[PDB]
Amino acid sequence: RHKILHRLLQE
Amino acid sequence: LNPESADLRALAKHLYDSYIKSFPLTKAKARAILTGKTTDKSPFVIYDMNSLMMGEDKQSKEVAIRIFQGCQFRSVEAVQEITEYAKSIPGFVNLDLNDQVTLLKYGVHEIIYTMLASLMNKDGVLISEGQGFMTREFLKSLRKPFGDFMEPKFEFAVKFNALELDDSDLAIFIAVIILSGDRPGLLNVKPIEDIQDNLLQALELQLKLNHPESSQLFAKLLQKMTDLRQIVTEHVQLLQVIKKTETDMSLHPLLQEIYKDLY
Ligand SMILES: COc1ccc(Oc2cc(N(C)CCOc3ccc(C[C@@H]4SC(=O)NC4=O)cc3)ncn2)cc1
Repeated sequence: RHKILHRLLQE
Repeated sequence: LNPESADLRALAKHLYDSYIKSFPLTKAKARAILTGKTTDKSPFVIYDMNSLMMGEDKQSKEVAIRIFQGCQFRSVEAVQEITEYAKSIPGFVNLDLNDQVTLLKYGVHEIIYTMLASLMNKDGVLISEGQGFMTREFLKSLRKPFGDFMEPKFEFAVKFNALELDDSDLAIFIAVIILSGDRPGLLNVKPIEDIQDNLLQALELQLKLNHPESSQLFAKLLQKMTDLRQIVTEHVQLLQVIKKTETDMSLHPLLQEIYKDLY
């Protein structure tokens, strides 16, 4: 869950 | 200015500089456009279906869906800007990553509606980085259930704009919203609250320095945080209605993610 948000945060 | 105050000023300035980096269209830029105290071309006005189509020279779904989906696309971009801004808030990236996600999930729409007010007056709202201006009456006129989706935002915006905050005030306010210790599902509230306490101290000092005239601006501003949540929960309910009545529509994946198990 929140795959995009993780990605944007971890980016 | 003493040493703790000075730490508070440095935090304020740090946040303001990140805010300008992250958010392409500032309230100051927006205000110039709306008053016409600007050297740029005035924006193209969209007041009906025809002006919308002529403006689309500056898919082919029905107009109400085009507009709603244009709003989604702007949020998708705003979520990206807000996430980058969030990463600049001291201590945010040191939090448990699940908590960073939860704060963003609950914070982004509150920030979106806060910042949308910067682009609004009582007659309409700037769009496309101020290249356009879409009239409030035109938005009211859309067919149900799209007819009244913007009105709670405009109404919030006229009250909120009466506070006359500038970008340096807003940069701090936005950070305070993101660091809310009461979001559902947070794992470790204490480190979030510790950051928020500094931010709040910084906001309060900021409001006293930049608005020495306006007594208790700080207190008035904090009450708006509760109004913002209501905008969001009402909006979630409208979306529930929309999803049921228009299976034409698809929600952007980022937005599905954010909205899933939100309220
Ligand atoms: C090609 O021609 C055009 C096509 C379309 C068009 O409509 C608009 C309207 C618009 N605003 C009215 C200004 C932005 O308001 C917003 C309202 C609501 C949200 C929240 C979104 S909505 C949702 O459910 N969840 C969301 O997170 C975000 C932004 N901004 C940009 N395009 C104009 C021109």
